[PDB]
Amino acid sequence: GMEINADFTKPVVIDTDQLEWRPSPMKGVERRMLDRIGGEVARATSIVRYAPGSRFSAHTHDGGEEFIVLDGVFQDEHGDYPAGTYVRNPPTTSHVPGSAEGCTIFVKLWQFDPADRTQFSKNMEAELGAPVEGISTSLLHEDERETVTHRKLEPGANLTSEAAGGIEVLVLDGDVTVNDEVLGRNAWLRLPEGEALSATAGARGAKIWMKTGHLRFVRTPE
Ligand SMILES: O=C(O)c1cccnc1
Ligand SMILES: [Zn+2]
Repeated sequence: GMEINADFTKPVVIDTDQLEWRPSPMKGVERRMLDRIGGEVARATSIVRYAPGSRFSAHTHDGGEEFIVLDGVFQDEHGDYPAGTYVRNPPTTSHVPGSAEGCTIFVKLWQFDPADRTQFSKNMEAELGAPVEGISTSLLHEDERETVTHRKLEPGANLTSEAAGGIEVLVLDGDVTVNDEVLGRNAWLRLPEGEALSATAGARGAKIWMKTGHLRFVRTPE
């Protein structure tokens, strides 16, 4: 089937601003696929853009749905999710999505444990703690499998992680140097199990989203 960066032993870095927007099944929703594994129904990581005035029929999240609103405002029957909002919609949940204004989101599908029932949304900046050596951290989500954070890095600040079970990063603002490479806004990085992350912010600092541990639990939708 469609297997995009489906060898989780390989590091990948992507300047996602260079990728073609491709059609999705939803009218007015286009996608930049980042990783994908499985047949008909997919464990998927994508950036997707909803056109202004997007209104759809309901859907259910058979494998869960996690996302960051990158720009604009996403909506459902429970209200607004403005840019900077992080959302977990666990397996078996449902809603009617839309976007009056349009939005762009970073979204993961079918990467929840089937038994997970934790659902919420969070302003990623609102619970940033005190800086520790120029890094402020907001704990977005943590369970026995994964740890999800938002990090704000002052200029020159270094985040070094030796977290187990894989490391995945999306650059939200500014830039970080990783392995001699400058990663700006919308760069996506996935590092295989055992590889340390060392990211140093540039002159304007940086903001990132980060998940660790999840590559131990890669599953094709059953
Ligand atoms: O990953 C995808 O293909 C995707 C995710 C959300 C909405 N449309 C497509
Ligand atoms: Zn949904």
